[PDB]
Amino acid sequence: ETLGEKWKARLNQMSALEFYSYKKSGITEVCREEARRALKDGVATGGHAVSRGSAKLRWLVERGYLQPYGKVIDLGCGRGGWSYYAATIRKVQEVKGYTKGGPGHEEPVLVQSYGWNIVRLKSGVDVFHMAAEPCDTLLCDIGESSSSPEVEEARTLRVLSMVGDWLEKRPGAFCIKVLCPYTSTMMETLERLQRRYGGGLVRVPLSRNSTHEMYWVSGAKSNTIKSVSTTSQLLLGRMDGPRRPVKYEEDVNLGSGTRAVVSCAEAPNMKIIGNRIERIRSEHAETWFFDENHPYRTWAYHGSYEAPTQGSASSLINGVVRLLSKPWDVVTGVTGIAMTDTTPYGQQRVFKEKVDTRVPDPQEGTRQVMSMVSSWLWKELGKHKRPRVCTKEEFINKVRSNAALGAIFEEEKEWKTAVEAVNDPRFWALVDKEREHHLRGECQSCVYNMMGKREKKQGEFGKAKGSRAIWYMWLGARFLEFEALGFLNEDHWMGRENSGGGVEGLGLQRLGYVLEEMSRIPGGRMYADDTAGWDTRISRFDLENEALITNQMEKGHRALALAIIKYTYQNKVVKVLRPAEKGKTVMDIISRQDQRGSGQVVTYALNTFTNLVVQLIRNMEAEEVLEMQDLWLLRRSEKVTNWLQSNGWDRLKRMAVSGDDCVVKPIDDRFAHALRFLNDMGKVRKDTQEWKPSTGWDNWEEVPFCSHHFNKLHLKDGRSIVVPCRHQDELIGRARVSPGAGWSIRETACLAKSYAQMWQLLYFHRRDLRLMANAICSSVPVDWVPTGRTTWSIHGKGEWMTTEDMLVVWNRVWIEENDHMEDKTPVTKWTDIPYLGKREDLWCGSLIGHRPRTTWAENIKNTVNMVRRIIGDEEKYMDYLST
Ligand SMILES: Nc1ncnc2c1ncn2[C@@H]1O[C@H](CSCC[C@H](N)C(=O)O)[C@@H](O)[C@H]1O
Ligand SMILES: [Zn+2]
Ligand SMILES: [Zn+2]
Repeated sequence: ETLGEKWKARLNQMSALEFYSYKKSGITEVCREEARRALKDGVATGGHAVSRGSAKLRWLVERGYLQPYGKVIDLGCGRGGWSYYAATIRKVQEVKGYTKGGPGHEEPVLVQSYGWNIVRLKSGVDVFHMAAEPCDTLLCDIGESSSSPEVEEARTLRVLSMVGDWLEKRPGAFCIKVLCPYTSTMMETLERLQRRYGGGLVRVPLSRNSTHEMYWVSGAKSNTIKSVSTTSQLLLGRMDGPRRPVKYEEDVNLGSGTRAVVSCAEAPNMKIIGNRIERIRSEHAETWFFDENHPYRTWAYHGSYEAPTQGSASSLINGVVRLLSKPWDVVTGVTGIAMTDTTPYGQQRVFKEKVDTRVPDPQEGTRQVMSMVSSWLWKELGKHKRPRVCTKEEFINKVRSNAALGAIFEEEKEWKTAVEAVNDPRFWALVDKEREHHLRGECQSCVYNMMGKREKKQGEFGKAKGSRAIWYMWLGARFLEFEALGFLNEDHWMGRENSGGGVEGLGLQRLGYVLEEMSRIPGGRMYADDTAGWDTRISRFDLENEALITNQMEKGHRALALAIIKYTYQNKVVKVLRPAEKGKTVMDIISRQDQRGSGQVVTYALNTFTNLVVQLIRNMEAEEVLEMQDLWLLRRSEKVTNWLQSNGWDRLKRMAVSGDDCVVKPIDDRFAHALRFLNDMGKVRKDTQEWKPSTGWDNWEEVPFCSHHFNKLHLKDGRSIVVPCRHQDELIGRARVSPGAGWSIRETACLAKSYAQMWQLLYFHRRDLRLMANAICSSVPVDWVPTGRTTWSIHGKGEWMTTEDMLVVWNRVWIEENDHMEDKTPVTKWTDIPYLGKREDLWCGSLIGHRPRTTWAENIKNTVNMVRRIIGDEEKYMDYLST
């Protein structure tokens, strides 16, 4: 009927050679060879266009049909070349990109093109079910070419029926793909929408001649039929006669590096940290400079200089575990697990979103409630115990050789390992120097080093996930910390003994008993909700409440303590890695006055403390003691301590608090919706709607705490034991990974054994974990020593790191030292110990009953013998498998 529809009919009529002739005939294209090589490798610093679309947006804006600015939203970012070109534009200030990804379709690619620091991308989003947000510039490249116009219409109509919802929130500029603009209903609807919102339709000559695709843009204005018939006419004419010459152009070069951004950070207290700053400058005045392109909004930028790049993302596999776990090759939750990206790139692309936040400054009423609760808790904790100056002797008592230097200055660059330094009086001479400066009120050396952590974590986009930041200080400063405050860890101030709610020291064996005991106490449901990125949410006021313990010290101890707190905690100076433009890599120095780092000596202590403060506050709001205006200012202060000294311990012993994570059993269900003080402090609940009621639980076995939910089991004779559990796939994945680069197969086998005896010790109740662990200890020589680290949890002491037999260690930890089990009879054989319930083992990730696990289970000894052969025969193996 129409000039377009006939062209489509003809296009379908054709054959393959005519297809080829027409498709490329006489359009413009870009030199994409450079780019496709850079994509083959993934050279982020090249600064090349990740897709074709970057040119399409370039043409649209440089010709002047689009006026992009401010907050930009890319719908269907795909690779993200639209977003990546957006980043470059002078007036843009934030780029959000949404797409689907998953099986078959494109996932977002990550590069270091100019302004990448404002690019937040996400996948797994069927934007139809996503709500609208107020963008300044709206982009949508969502089309889906097909043969029949029947579908082109329907799909473009679905697209528009979606994007209207967004458009009615008045974007300053917009560009949306319109696949099918050539039919009756389409011309109609496009005319109506052009009337009701403006804009105009433009055809890009870069696009292939095989579709009628057009773009709907803000800056232009034109009648629909007129442009549609221009495109239809030219498309038709191009068909017959000569195959007209293609036009070559060069692809846009995006540049590289970061972009200048809103600097809304708090100004620094120059005389606390100035000594450290100007020391660093005096050291590196060779190449010292101030980069104008900084991606940091909340940190005070103090300068940068050239440095060498650190870490990598490469991830090695432990063939022992893998070849023993062939049937798990299909599950994504296992194969997708890999290393964390600890390059400056991978550090920063987590930093800029997770770490670069500034918390809502809580109101004076919540401020006063926090200081009150913290004062009461400092009183009640320091009743039995009292502080003390910790000694050099105890420091070297604790120390072992595998800790980190923190090599910052020249004077500290002598040693290589800890046990070497600790026995050299030069070290302690410098410690005494920094101490006698601290007592005078000047900080010279206590400076933070920072890099991303090496973790085994889920892969995102089918790629290495970004590394969360870890920052710690040089060892001497850690000694100052320890002598001042380390007594909190040493004397077990957070132990359940003294505290009641804390569990400082208790291993993963015992904690379930705490959960059951808590469950026997009557009340409402059990409520465990994880706080979103705890460390970054800590405010000045929380730190100043944690400094109140100094009330109970003596004057020397308080002098050193407050010195270290103020010049260290409440004013922090950091050295961080950033990747510069065109390859080179640099070090930046920044400061701030809130949050806490995971490399502080009393991280666990302080976190558990203020977390207890928060849980107390939430129980006060839940049980209606805190009224709704007391956020603003405190009415009847007294009635806080009236409650605390009536029920404070009574509620406290209904808590299990471990640093970041928490578990509570309140009196009634109102705790589920007493979120307002919780929100005011800035301690939001992770990835749940900020104001929605909390998901509680009834049966205590299904409570997750420190990534584990605990289950009770009766022995085959009669006694009862409590064991920790989690999802199998996580542990099999963790085992698969090899932390070290360039490691001989020996130490990878050592790791494999470490994991094996970890499973035997802890997750024996899992059929596949016991099976595979016995297979590992069998196929691995029982000679060799277990080395490496398994799961970073502090509640794993390291009890499986010895060639001792695991039956005896099992008896020791689960019976002989088992304080919650009276009957001391050590059971003599493995297969007496029961597995978990079949339905629950299936639920937590087991593959029992399925044919891969059957086939692999029957051929276990063939594979194990193959492992022995590949390692090297005539080494002392042992066949643990009996059954
Ligand atoms: N409704 C939807 N929401 C998000 N992504 C979608 C989608 N429908 C398709 N996609 C995926 O997202 C991509 C959109 S096209 C990619 C173009 C990209 N914006 C660029 O700058 O070059 C497609 O490859 C498709 O696989
Ligand atoms: Zn200092
Ligand atoms: Zn379980």
